[PDB]
Amino acid sequence: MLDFRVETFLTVCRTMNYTRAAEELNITQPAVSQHIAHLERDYGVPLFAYRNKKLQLTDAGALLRDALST
Amino acid sequence: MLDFRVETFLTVCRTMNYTRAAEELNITQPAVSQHIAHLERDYGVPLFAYRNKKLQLTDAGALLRDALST
Ligand SMILES: [Cl-]
Ligand SMILES: [Cl-]
Repeated sequence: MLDFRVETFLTVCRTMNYTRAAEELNITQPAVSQHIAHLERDYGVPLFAYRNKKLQLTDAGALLRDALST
Repeated sequence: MLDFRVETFLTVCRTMNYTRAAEELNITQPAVSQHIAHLERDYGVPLFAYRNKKLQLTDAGALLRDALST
């Protein structure tokens, strides 16, 4: 998995806010979402989801988060 | 995630055979399966599955594999 997709995932994982991650990364939100979308399409699992209008880290998102810090 | 659970996951991921992983790790198969089972219960996603009598690495298993090598 590519360094920059990983960096975007971790930023969104940390901010829990895509537009905020984009500002931090100095890229556009759609760019942030395309990085995430590529990982989700490549691995076939969602990493984030909205539930009742609030961003959530999925079970696979949490596994990715912890694996990256090992 | 604990060093030894990670090591067991990678061994099974590599051998694609639990009894073989156990022999390699010098622990019993049920021990191997308990390590894996703990990760799967903790993260809520399966890492392996049998499909038509053959061991498979799941989508989450592949994500874990690649994340651990980053
Ligand atoms: Cl958001
Ligand atoms: Cl097996």
